[PDB]
Amino acid sequence: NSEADRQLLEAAKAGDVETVKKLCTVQSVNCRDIEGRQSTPLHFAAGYNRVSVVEYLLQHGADVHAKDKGGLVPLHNACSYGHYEVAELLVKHGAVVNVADLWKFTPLHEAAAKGKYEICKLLLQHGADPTKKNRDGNTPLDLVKDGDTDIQDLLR
Amino acid sequence: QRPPPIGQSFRS
Repeated sequence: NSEADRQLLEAAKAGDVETVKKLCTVQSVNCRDIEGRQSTPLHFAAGYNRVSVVEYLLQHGADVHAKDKGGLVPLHNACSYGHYEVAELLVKHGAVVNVADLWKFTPLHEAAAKGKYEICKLLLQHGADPTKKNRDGNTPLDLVKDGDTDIQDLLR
Repeated sequence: QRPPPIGQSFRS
C-alpha cells in the first residue's frame, strides 16, 4: 500500500473523521489492506464501530459488498461485534444479509454465536436465513450459546 | 481455520 492508503485505513480504524475526509478520494475509498487481509476502509470502520466514518465512506462511494481475502463483507464485521447502528446502516444501503464468506459463515452466524439478539432480529426482518449451514454443517442456531434461550427462540 | 473478523465489540 501507498503511505496515503495506509493512513486512510488507520484513520478508518481509529475513527479519525478529519483524516478520512482529507485522504478519501475516488481512488482510495475502496482501497485494500494489502499487508493484511485486504480489508477496505469500510471493513475497518464497521468492525470498530466508527459510525461517522461508516456514514462518510458510504456517502463517498464505499462498496458495501466488497469482500476481503476471507470473503467477509463489512456487515460480517458489524454483526460479529454487536454494532447495531452500523449493521442497520449497511443493510439500509443494500448490504446482502445472506452473504457467505469462504467458510460459508453469514452475518447471522456471527450475531447468533456472539449473542446479539437485536442484530439477529434485524437480520431476520431483512430475510436472513436461519437454516443456512456453514462449512462445518452448522446453522446460526447451532452456534447459539446455551444460556441464550431468547436467541434460540428467535431463530427457531 | 477461520480467524476472527476485523474489529472489536467495546470502544473502551
